[PDB]
Amino acid sequence: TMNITSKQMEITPAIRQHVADRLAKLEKWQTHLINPHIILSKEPQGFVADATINTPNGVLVASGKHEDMYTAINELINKLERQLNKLQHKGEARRAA
Amino acid sequence: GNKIHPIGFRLGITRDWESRWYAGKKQYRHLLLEDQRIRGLLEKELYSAGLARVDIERAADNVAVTVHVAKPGVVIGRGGERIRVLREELAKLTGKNVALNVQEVQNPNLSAPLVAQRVAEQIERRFAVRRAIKQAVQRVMESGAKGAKVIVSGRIGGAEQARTEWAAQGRVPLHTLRANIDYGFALARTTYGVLGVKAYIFLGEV
Amino acid sequence: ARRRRAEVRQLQPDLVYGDVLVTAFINKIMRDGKKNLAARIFYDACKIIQEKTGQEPLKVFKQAVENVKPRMEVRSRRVGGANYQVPMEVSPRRQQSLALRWLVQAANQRPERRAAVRIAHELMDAAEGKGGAVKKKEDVERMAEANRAYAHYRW
Amino acid sequence: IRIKLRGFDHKTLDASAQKIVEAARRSGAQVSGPIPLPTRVRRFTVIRGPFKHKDSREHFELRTHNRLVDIINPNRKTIEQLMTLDLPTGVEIEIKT
Amino acid sequence: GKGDRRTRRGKIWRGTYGKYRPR
Amino acid sequence: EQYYGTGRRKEAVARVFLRPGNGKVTVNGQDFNEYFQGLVRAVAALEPLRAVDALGHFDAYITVRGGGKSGQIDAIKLGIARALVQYNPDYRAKLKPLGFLTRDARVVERKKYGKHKARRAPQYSKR
Amino acid sequence: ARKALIEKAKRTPKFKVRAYTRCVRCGRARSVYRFFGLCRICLRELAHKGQLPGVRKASW
Amino acid sequence: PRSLKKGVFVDDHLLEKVLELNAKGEKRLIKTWSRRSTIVPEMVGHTIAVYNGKQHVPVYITENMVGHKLGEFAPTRTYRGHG
RNA sequence: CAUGUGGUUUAAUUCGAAGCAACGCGAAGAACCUUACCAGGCCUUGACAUGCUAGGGAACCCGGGUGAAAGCCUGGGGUGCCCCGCGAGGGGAGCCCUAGCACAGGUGCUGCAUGGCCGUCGUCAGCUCGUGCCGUGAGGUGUUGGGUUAAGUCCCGCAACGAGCGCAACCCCCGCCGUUAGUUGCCAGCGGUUCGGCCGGGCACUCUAACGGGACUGCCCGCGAAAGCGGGAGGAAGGAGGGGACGACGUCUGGUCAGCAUGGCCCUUACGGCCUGGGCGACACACGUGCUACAAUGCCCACUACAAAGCGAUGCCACCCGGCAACGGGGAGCUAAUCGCAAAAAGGUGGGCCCAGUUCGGAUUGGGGUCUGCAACCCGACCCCAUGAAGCCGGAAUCGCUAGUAAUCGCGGAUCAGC
Ligand SMILES: [Mg+2]
Ligand SMILES: [Mg+2]
Ligand SMILES: [Mg+2]
Ligand SMILES: [Mg+2]
Ligand SMILES: [Mg+2]
Ligand SMILES: [Mg+2]
Ligand SMILES: [Mg+2]
Ligand SMILES: [Mg+2]
Ligand SMILES: [Mg+2]
Ligand SMILES: [Mg+2]
Ligand SMILES: [Mg+2]
Ligand SMILES: [Mg+2]
Ligand SMILES: [Mg+2]
Ligand SMILES: [Mg+2]
Ligand SMILES: [Mg+2]
Ligand SMILES: [Mg+2]
Ligand SMILES: [Mg+2]
Ligand SMILES: [Mg+2]
Ligand SMILES: [Mg+2]
Ligand SMILES: [Mg+2]
Ligand SMILES: [Mg+2]
Ligand SMILES: [Mg+2]
Ligand SMILES: [Mg+2]
Ligand SMILES: [Mg+2]
Ligand SMILES: [Mg+2]
Ligand SMILES: [Mg+2]
Ligand SMILES: [Mg+2]
Ligand SMILES: [Mg+2]
Ligand SMILES: [Mg+2]
Ligand SMILES: [Mg+2]
Ligand SMILES: [Mg+2]
Ligand SMILES: [Mg+2]
Ligand SMILES: [Mg+2]
Ligand SMILES: [Mg+2]
Ligand SMILES: [Mg+2]
Ligand SMILES: [Mg+2]
Ligand SMILES: [Mg+2]
Ligand SMILES: [Mg+2]
Ligand SMILES: [Mg+2]
Ligand SMILES: [Mg+2]
Ligand SMILES: [Mg+2]
Ligand SMILES: [Mg+2]
Ligand SMILES: [Mg+2]
Ligand SMILES: [Mg+2]
Ligand SMILES: [Mg+2]
Ligand SMILES: [Mg+2]
Ligand SMILES: [Mg+2]
Ligand SMILES: [Mg+2]
Ligand SMILES: [Mg+2]
Ligand SMILES: [Mg+2]
Ligand SMILES: [Mg+2]
Ligand SMILES: [Mg+2]
Ligand SMILES: [Mg+2]
Ligand SMILES: [Mg+2]
Ligand SMILES: [Zn+2]
Repeated sequence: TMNITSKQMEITPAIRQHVADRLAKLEKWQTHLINPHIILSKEPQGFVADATINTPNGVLVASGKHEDMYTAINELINKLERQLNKLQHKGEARRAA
Repeated sequence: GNKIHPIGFRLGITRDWESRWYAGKKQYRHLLLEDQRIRGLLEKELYSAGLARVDIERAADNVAVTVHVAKPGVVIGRGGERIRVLREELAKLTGKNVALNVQEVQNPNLSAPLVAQRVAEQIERRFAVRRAIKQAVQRVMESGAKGAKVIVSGRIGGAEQARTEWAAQGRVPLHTLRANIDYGFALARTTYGVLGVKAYIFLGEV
Repeated sequence: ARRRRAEVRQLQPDLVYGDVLVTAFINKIMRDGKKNLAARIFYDACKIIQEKTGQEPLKVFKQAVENVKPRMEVRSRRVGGANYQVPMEVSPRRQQSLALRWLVQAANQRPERRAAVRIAHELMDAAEGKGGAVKKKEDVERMAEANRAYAHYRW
Repeated sequence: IRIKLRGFDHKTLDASAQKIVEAARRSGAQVSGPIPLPTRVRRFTVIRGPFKHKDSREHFELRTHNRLVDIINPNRKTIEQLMTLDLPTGVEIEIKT
Repeated sequence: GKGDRRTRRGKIWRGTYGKYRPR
Repeated sequence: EQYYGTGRRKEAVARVFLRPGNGKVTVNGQDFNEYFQGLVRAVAALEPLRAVDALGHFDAYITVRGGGKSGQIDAIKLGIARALVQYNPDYRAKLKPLGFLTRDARVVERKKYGKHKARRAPQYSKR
Repeated sequence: ARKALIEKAKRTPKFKVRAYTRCVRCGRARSVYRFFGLCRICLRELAHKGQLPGVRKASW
Repeated sequence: PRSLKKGVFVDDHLLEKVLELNAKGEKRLIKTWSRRSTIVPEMVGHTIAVYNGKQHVPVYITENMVGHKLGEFAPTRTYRGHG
């Protein structure tokens, strides 16, 4: 199931759960999110939400950066979505000819 | 960080150990240890001589340390004064037959570790770091080397952005084992930190 | 790999029959590199297919081979938007290789207790034309035939 | 009537055996040639970097090669001028009988 | 069983000796 | 009185002593068949003389040391093959196309740092 | 805790077990070779400079 | 365990204190740092204060508790469960 | 089941690594120590540096009280010197004490201030410079192009002609051969042969470790403008002989202030220092690496063979004995081509198990012992009796490996008292 690392930061089970809830957006696609991995970090610049997920047709790797941690967490999601959606439909592009 | 140390890499091919001796299973760790404390003292004082090697020879509770160096007089002393005052200081540490010699160096500008401290020094003198390096390689080629490559790292000129400058000239084939390339490192201090001056002198291939 | 085609490894003929084919079949019985153990079993089996059927183990062996060599097979190849079962003839080389593999495999799928026995029996049934090995062979050939349709999609 | 040679360097262990071979063969009488004894190898393996990076070590060794000579029919014309013998630095010598 | 301390095969593994593997 | 070749294989070396006779063979003072008892690999340790009609015509006193029961076997195959070619230098063809006249240099490749053996890499994971 | 620590190492213990190797060169508590008195980083450094006799890079 | 050839172990600085209390007759709070120490038939009836890392734990001793060490009855880890 | 990690728990569960390139990673040895963490008792020029100044005497060795130890208290026996020394007798300086004062010290922070060292893309075939040339210019040319190669490898072509860092080569191992070398190693033939290459004797052979040789697409044929490619011979090896060492300009504001060095910021009876104890080993859970299995190509007892590289003077320990054994008591050999670790295991002959949650499997637990160690409660490895779990070949997903490889079997070493 799903894992989260808070690198050189202290975070709460609240904050963790929200992150659970956020990755859910991906569930839409109805493919398997296998051992998703979220890593949250603080740069000088603002925070960073990393993610690496294997699904039956490939992996998601992403990085969101923002002054707001939550915003960074979302940007992470925006990138992941895109990747996954392209993962699920790059197939269909070449059906004919 | 990729590159191999070009001296550890020629050891017993084009460059021979800075310590030649055997010592047994039971002694080596202490034997080597003096050689180290010996070199600290020696390099500590003999900086001002411009020393480029400290050899240590041993047989049986006695050692002949050869010092090769740029300006031998500073080591020798007042008409013979320091040299022994050091064999004195020496076997204070050594406690055995500390037989100190000297050697002169024909060209300090064809001895790498020298060229290195020189330009390392210049930067502490608040000098123009691009130009220093430019000249170091420029002097070493006028001094006849087959190749030359000086390399400075760190907050150059004082910058907040750690930068890494270098120039080189002729050939400096670090991949070649038969090529003799002298390498020497000087670590320069400034008010804002450490800059890493590396020197590469290719002298000739056997 | 990419560049030039690989070379067929040459086997050292076995020190009982001197047959190149026999060698391969032993090594297919070989597990963990313990070759002698595997060598034992092949011969063990011949002991059985000599007594249990009164003539040359060897001859029976090469028949079980010709009777498990599959001639046409399918090789999946996506055309357009569907994965097609494409019919193709098995290279001579590969008929052997396969027919070997299936022989042993079919065997280990058996209830008689020593490996020594099964390799005999399977090699017995398959030599005539019966046997779980042939069942794999027979099947592989129907798959080819049924799909005769998609055979201009051969490469 | 025999000498034993232990050092880290081989151009020297060979050169010094070679000369003692020449010392007592000239100076009388019989010398059983410099025998090349099997080298005992002290090896060192060490992780290249200072922190993490487990699978990139550097490989080091310490060859201590052995040498034995015999001066067969002794004749202390030799046994004298061996106290007058020129031995390099990186070799230690052993004599018993 | 390369891990059952109580056999010949086992004391070889665990690099020991006992009743089931004497010297 | 005698014929010799030196046989090698992996870390195994074979000293072969041929002396024409009833064809009988010995390994380290021990009977051939007694030494390789139950190793089918054996009968081609004596193989190269069969490439030259020589089974019973020569005997074999044989020393062997190092390696394993089989590379040893292999080196013997080289060593006896070696000796028949000194005994009879017109034996080049009819031993060399059979390849007996060579010594496969195929030895254990080194265990490397970062791997598990010579080549078996360690198992990793993207996710 | 550094020089305070390298010092506690130098001195003789209140019991015999507490003998622990430090590097003589940098003070490192871990990966310290008996044969040299050095930890593996230091070990590597001098050997590279050449200040380690017989010690060369092994290639095989 | 600890070898039988050697002697069943007490810290000496505790053993004496045990027995200094035998002379006058028990019973004192013996604050201790000695989990290392076996419980001894001479310790029965006493209540030794065993140090677990934070606290000197009041520990009563009886007949059934002789072979064990002093640290067993001042456990060290606090764990009320998970969640 | 072992180990790392996420997490939660906690007095504390020290800290860093973070997709590939963090996760049996720094840790090539956490009971104490280590050890940076917590509780508690302490220390204030201080565990260590260089000093300046007053009181002792220097310098050292030994116990006494309290105390968990640390510490707080402490009873003792003499400073050489050069001095006025016949003596009372004072100075002095290596080295300790006590009090001050400088200062020490900090694994406290910033790898987004840094040197160094490493990972990585990548052993990938690349990255550039000089001058000329083209372009107002960023920049192009060269480095593209035809062919070839493992390759910016070579050929040919060309506004280019050269050159540099890389590729290659020179270094190491294995493969064949010769030279030198003959004990502690080797033993073909003679003699003994105490039945052990044990002795005579020899270096043949085996080996040992040093020095050269050898392979160069050289030869042949064919294809080729050429470089080269296909193929045959000779050879131990043939087209790069198999492996290693070596990693371009740079990239990832990659990793490390906790190896070290280091600018700056920060602590100063404390963010330093010492010690006892606890913690780093926590356990509703999740992940990574792995060990052993689920068995008859298998398991068990017996008997029988064949390695290699290493290590070994508070060390390896033959062999003798007590012991079911771990082990213990004796005790020979060796600074080790001698003496020892030592048995290699798979394997081989034989015998039992007869398809069973078992003669599989070896977790968990009870109980009894061994060793290290000041001490194995937390928390060591090992032996023996008993216990004899999950597990019947593993979903989605997914790792390795192209030959002496994968698979499978054992052996050594580092660190280390033990583990
Ligand atoms: Mg990232
Ligand atoms: Mg899109
Ligand atoms: Mg099948
Ligand atoms: Mg690893
Ligand atoms: Mg069992
Ligand atoms: Mg197994
Ligand atoms: Mg060899
Ligand atoms: Mg047989
Ligand atoms: Mg192997
Ligand atoms: Mg420090
Ligand atoms: Mg220890
Ligand atoms: Mg240590
Ligand atoms: Mg935690
Ligand atoms: Mg930190
Ligand atoms: Mg990794
Ligand atoms: Mg450990
Ligand atoms: Mg601790
Ligand atoms: Mg502590
Ligand atoms: Mg950085
Ligand atoms: Mg960091
Ligand atoms: Mg850096
Ligand atoms: Mg230009
Ligand atoms: Mg234009
Ligand atoms: Mg112009
Ligand atoms: Mg340009
Ligand atoms: Mg380019
Ligand atoms: Mg260009
Ligand atoms: Mg081109
Ligand atoms: Mg290449
Ligand atoms: Mg080129
Ligand atoms: Mg061109
Ligand atoms: Mg010779
Ligand atoms: Mg070719
Ligand atoms: Mg190269
Ligand atoms: Mg960063
Ligand atoms: Mg630091
Ligand atoms: Mg700092
Ligand atoms: Mg300032
Ligand atoms: Mg402590
Ligand atoms: Mg603890
Ligand atoms: Mg840990
Ligand atoms: Mg494991
Ligand atoms: Mg059961
Ligand atoms: Mg059972
Ligand atoms: Mg414990
Ligand atoms: Mg079950
Ligand atoms: Mg079953
Ligand atoms: Mg499976
Ligand atoms: Mg299996
Ligand atoms: Mg699947
Ligand atoms: Mg490959
Ligand atoms: Mg092992
Ligand atoms: Mg060991
Ligand atoms: Mg150990
Ligand atoms: Zn160090």
